[PDB]
Amino acid sequence: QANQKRITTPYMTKYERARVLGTRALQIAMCAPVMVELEGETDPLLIAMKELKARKIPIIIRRYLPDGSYEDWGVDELIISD
Amino acid sequence: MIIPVRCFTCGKIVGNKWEAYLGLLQAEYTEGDALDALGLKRYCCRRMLLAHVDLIEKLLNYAP
Amino acid sequence: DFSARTVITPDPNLSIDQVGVPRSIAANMTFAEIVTPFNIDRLQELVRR
Amino acid sequence: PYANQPTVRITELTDENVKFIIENTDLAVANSIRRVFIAEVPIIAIDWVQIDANSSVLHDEFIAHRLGLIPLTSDDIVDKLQYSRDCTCEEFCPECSVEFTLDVRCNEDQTRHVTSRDLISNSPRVIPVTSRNEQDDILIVKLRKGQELRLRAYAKKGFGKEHAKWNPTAGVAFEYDPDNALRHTVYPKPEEWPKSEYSELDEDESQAPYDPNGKPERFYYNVESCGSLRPETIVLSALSGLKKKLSDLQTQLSHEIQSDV
Amino acid sequence: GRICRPLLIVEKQKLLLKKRHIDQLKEREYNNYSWQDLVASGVVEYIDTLEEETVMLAMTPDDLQEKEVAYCSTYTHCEIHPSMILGVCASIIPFPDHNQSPRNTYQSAMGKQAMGVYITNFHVRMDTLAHVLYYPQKPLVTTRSMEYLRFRELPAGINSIVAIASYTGYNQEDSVIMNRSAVDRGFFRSVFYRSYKEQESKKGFDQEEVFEKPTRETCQGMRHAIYDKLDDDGLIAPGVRVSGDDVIIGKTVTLPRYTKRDCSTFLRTSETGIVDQVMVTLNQEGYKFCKIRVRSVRIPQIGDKFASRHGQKGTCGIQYRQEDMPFTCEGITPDIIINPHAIPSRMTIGHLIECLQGKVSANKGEIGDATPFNDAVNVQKISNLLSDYGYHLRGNEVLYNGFTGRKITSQIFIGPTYYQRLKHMVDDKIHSRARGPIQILNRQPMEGRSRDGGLRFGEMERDCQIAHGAAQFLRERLFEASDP
Amino acid sequence: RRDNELIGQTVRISQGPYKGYIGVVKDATESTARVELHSTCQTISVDRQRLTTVG
Amino acid sequence: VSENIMLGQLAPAGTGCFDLLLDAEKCKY
Amino acid sequence: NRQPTLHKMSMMGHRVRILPWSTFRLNLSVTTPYNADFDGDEMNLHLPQSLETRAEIQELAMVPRMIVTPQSNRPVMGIVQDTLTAVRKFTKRDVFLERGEVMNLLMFLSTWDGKVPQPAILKPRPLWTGKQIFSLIIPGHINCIRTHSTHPDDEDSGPYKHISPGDTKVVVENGELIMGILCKKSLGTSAGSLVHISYLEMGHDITRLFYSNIQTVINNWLLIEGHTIGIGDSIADSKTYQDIQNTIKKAKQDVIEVIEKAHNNELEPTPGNTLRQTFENQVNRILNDARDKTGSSAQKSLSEYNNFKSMVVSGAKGSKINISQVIAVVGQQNVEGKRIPFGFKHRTLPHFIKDDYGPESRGFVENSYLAGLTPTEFFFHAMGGREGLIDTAVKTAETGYIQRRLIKSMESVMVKYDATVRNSINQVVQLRYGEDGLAGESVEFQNL
Amino acid sequence: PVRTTSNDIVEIFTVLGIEAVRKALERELYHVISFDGSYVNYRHLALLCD
Amino acid sequence: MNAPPAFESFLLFEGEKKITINKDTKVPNACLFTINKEDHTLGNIIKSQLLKDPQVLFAGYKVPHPLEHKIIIRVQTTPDYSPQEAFTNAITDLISELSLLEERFRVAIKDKQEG
Amino acid sequence: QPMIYICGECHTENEIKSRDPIRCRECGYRIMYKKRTKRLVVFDAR
Ligand SMILES: [Zn+2]
Ligand SMILES: [Zn+2]
Ligand SMILES: [Zn+2]
Repeated sequence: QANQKRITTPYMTKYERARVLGTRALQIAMCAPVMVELEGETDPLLIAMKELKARKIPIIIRRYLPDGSYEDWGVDELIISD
Repeated sequence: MIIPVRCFTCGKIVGNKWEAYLGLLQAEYTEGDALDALGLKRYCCRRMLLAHVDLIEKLLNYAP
Repeated sequence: DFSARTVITPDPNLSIDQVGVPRSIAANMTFAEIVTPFNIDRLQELVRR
Repeated sequence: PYANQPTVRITELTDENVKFIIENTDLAVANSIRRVFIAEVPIIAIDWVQIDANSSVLHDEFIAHRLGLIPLTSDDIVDKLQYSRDCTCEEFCPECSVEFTLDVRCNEDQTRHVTSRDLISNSPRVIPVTSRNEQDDILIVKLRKGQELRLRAYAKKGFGKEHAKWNPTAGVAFEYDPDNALRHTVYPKPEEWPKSEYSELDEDESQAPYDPNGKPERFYYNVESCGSLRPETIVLSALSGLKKKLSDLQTQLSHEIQSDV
Repeated sequence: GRICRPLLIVEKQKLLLKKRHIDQLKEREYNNYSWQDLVASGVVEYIDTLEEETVMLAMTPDDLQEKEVAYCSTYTHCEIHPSMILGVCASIIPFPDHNQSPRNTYQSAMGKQAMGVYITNFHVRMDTLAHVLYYPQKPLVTTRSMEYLRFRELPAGINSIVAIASYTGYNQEDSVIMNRSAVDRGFFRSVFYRSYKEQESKKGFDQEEVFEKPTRETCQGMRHAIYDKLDDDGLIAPGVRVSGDDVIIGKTVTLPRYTKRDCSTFLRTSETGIVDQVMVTLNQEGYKFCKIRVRSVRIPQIGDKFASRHGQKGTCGIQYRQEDMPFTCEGITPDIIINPHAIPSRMTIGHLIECLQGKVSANKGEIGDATPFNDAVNVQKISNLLSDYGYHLRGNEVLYNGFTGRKITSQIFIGPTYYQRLKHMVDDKIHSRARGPIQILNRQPMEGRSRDGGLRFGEMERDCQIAHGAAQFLRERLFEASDP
Repeated sequence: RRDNELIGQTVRISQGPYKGYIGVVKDATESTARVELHSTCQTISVDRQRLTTVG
Repeated sequence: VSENIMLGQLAPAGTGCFDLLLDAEKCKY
Repeated sequence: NRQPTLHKMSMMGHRVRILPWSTFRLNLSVTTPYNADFDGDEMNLHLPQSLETRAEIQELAMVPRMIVTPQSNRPVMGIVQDTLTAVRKFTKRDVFLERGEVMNLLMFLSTWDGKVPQPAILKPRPLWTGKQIFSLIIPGHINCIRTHSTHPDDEDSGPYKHISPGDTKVVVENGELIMGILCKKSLGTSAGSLVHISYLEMGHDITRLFYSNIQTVINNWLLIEGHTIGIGDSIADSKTYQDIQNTIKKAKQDVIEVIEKAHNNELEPTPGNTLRQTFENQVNRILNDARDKTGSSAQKSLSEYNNFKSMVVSGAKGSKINISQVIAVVGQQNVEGKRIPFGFKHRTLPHFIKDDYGPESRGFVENSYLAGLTPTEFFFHAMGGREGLIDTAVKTAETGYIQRRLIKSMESVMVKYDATVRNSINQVVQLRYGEDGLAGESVEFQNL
Repeated sequence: PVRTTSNDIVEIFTVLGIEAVRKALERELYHVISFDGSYVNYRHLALLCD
Repeated sequence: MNAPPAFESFLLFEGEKKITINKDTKVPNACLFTINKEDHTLGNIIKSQLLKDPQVLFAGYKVPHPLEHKIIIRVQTTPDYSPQEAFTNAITDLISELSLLEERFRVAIKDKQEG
Repeated sequence: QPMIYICGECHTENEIKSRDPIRCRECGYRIMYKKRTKRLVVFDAR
């Protein structure tokens, strides 16, 4: 699929947000590098959540289409609503 | 099966009132007058003496 | 696994998102928490406990 | 920005109950005093039993729990004894406990009433209320020919918050504002309600007029004692207990103010 | 198999049960004049359902008198008492004609689950499950039928000073607040008796079982539990404290940890009882047979179910001490506090009238007659009788907040009501599991608390998580937490 | 850290809040033991220093 | 979803209707 | 979770709070989604063992995020029994709090900036009003308009529409309860309530706090006010009883007249109905009118202090019908939508004559639950109750089988990434979900 | 011939067709759910009928 | 199974402080006194005694949960005064009031017994 | 081995050993009860 013309919604779905926080929390729990500041954050959930609010999560969401194609949308390109 | 020691509500001793209560009833006293003579004014203690069933007396009919 | 069941009770002192779990059920059920330099201390104390 | 100057007027004093009135004090102080009479007044009661033999129709826990509820004379002994938690002895020493004993066996054909009279204590000052030299003796259990009950109990010092057996009161009739002048209650049909014993109104009236500048004063009390502590000793021990709690709290407070720096 | 019932025969317009009969029936223990002699006198007749179609009944003798408008004027039979249409569990209900019918049905189903003294000889019977109440009491508000049901002799409840009010909100949605101080004085306290049976089988010389204190050096299937409580004979002695996972019967079977394996009987989990007695005898096959009755005192706590005689069921929401509970002008704190929201929807007016008649009976020194159909007792007469003892005629009473002492603006309704404790306790229902045993056919968790089984994540739950879109949770529950 | 000598013995708690409560040690450890209180139906963990064996 | 559930696989529902990939262009601690 | 799991809210995410006793303690507002009462109900608890699942539940199934349901675009959890009866008696116009009581209530507010509001009455004594504290309970600057259960229809037309005498016409402006009495219509599970608007304007966390605040504060005030129920609330003056007895005596006389007409062939059938059906319809009409007239008379006799009225007005539990049955008259008992049938040979019971279509013979319970039912009325009432138990015990199988059939037929149908709705076969069922591509949570009723 | 309808969805499908039975089915479901005063979002009834 | 010990309501556990003072950041001159192993018996008397001090703008108490045995007391004062000082004076005032009430009760008892 | 059991009616401490038939040597009753243990069984009066 041509990345110049992505027809999916520009907002991040509640499910995409759930899986992003979950996988990123797992990564942080496995001693992965952190992108943002950690003033008083240790619980991987709170760290992944602050990273989402900061928009500094290094994950790409591969939205599969029914036809078989896919669109790779990065966490920085999507608009967080909640 | 035996008369409690204290009244569940207030805490007044009633364990020493059962035998006296029966001793008054056999003396042709009414249950109300008997409860008044024992000093049970609150309906909670009167509940304890008027609603009790001496089941232990039947348990002693069985050999030990 | 990692489930439980018991009778419920009202508790107006808890938020709508809170649940009062007894200490027995909480003691028998566990959660596999990964070790990190941020929790190595707490998890250590809990292991020795 | 200071305390009040309360007064007292006792209207009845007996060996069973005391009726007094407190004026010029806040409702909080009067209620806390009422709560202390039931939950924070130390008293002696059985808290440890060792059944050596029990052939009766009542199981052991039934007898132990019964024995705990027996009131013991604790007028001058409770101030001298100490709590087992703070005592530096072990087992059950004479400074933190009072040993009791019971040894009864029904040899005759007639039913033997095991009463509180059979509870033999090592201290003559701490004895069952009914045994104090009318009132009959408390009934522990009835025995049939051939049955036995033998144990060795220990009494301890405690208060109502730990267990109701440590409650020296048999009812605390706390009342304030008999005539509903403050309108704290709203009787939908005031004519249908009876008059309190402390009410001062004509029968043609139902309740006193509303008083906007009124405050709760003239709290009435009726402390009926179980028998362990004299009715007056409960009040004195209560005020002393609440004053000790506030003194200790003030100490911990000063320790926290100072610990700041 | 023809179900029938007795009825009083009726002449032209009068009954045949004259006063000379009641006179002879009063001296029934002296002149031996019983029901048989009453039937033989042609005064009572057994009428079946098929004969009732051809019979014209009269509910009471009042219907036989001359009225301004004659309804029937040709009666042929009369009912002894209309309350006899009720059964056993429904006859115990006071004022059942004042409650919604479903409620009376739910009570008839709860009366069978209420604790008490199921039989007088309970110390000799070694039943597998038995609940005995410490202080049973006869109901202050009773029906005249209980005298025949022997409920006075074997009651199943305690008269409680209940207050219908909202106190802190811990009694909402069919819940109740109990007095911790009352509970400390033995209010609704009970004991749970459980009997464990076992026998040694001598089926053949190949392998034979025997009761004997097991030993680590010779026994094969010995759990991590200690067997020191067991006597030499393997059986345990009375008066010993036994907890869950402990052994009470030491049985070993000879092998074909050598030449013998441990076949001991352990206690159910979460019991923590004391052995009441132990018995040893011989079964039909002449083999040794033992029964062990464990005793466990059950103190009423949060979660235990309580119910009155009107379908007002609920669990103890919280236990407040006597200092924290409300009180009247006099030191009368309510033993139980129920939420008034359970009264309007269910319309259990009998609960309110019982609570009234109990207050009158306790202050008057009698036992309230709550016979269902009795025109001689209504709410007005009970109200008038209550006003004579210095109480509000409608049962209400001024209460004082136990936390601040301030009066409560709304005069609360309070009085004695006969409540019942149900065998459905929380200790027998609490369950948890975390990596426990599994079945053999499928490597999935077991079924039941007795087997440390897991909870069932049924299809309806799968559907719910599908709606949430929670694929990871649904996967962890159906694959990683069940049978990976 | 498993004191097999203490396990199964009857002990009397000589200090702390549970003073006076006797019980059987279900599980022992170098520091704290699990005593099955005879009086109540609750197993508690108590420092071995407070415990005192009976008989 | 019933098939993937029977196989214990991530059902194509909600959080299962897409896949996540790591971004090497942003992994710059 | 709680079984049977009917809707998606029957499995919500909760935060753990460890406490001593052995019961699962729940908030009272979260008991409505589960349809759970504390009469011994049991509810399961599943603990996720992974951070992914933990975050997933924390973002998809938590209680705050599940307040509003797409089933009917309205909140499923709302205020409950005590907090709803007390909030009704708290927001009234005649509720005044002193400085001590106010400080006691404000202490139970988590969303409080610590500034005490200037009381609505500064002299002769400083007094705050219930609405003045509820204004602090309400978060943000939401705006709402509702109507109390007792709001008359002839008020929004005539004068005083904006200054209600009965304190109806709830009006919240800038997050302040300007006026109105709150009830189920303003705080319950209805659409457009203060909760629904709180979940729409404010987030879910803010609504969570709004729920907790209402429960805590109102229960702590109810601790002062108090609520009860007794015989005094079920009794009516002698005048009301006389009006009820006269109404029933007239209804029974009219039915006797209808019976005399049909017995003398002076009654004609209605178009599309049989003579018997016409007679039964007329009788049922007479009895229903008597029940409604007596019920209205009982409702008019209740005082403002009556607790039954206090339950029905706030809608916490019960309805006017229940009051009518407890005070005035229970009514006619119906079996299969019809009166008590002739179980015996042309008779309902052997105590009645043959061919007696009167009210007492066919099951008219002319007595109230307080006055006590007669033996026949009790048996007939037992019939009326048993039909409800049978239905409640039989519908569970048929409805559960229907729920299963509906799920298995639509379990794979989902909204794909191209906004269209497709099944497992990739076939298209709807080009856009609901023909508009919108979720059922954020939508709400409006007016064109 | 415009407003005359029926509750028998079989006759509707046999006389008017599949889009007509689609609408008739939605009207019947809405009538069943709204008779007791309840309400369900149209997107659910539509998803079922489709 | 889970019945908490009765002594757990009044005895302080090893290492747990009886009172903790936390400065409130929402408004100035405010503090929160978290007292452990206490109930409404002290919270109400201290609240009432604090309300009588005109230099105290706010005085309230609450129990976070009835099962817990802790209490939180909030005190707000004028800038020239201090909440710790108010809580200290309030305790001192209650002590003086109870001391006085005790002496007047002993006197009343003596007068009643002697008649 | 040394079991001073009790009889249902005759209540005699016959020393019934293992590998024997349960039978009261004094009256022949077949049902036997054990005697209360010698362990120190305490009870908190609460
Ligand atoms: Zn009493
Ligand atoms: Zn000592
Ligand atoms: Zn023998």
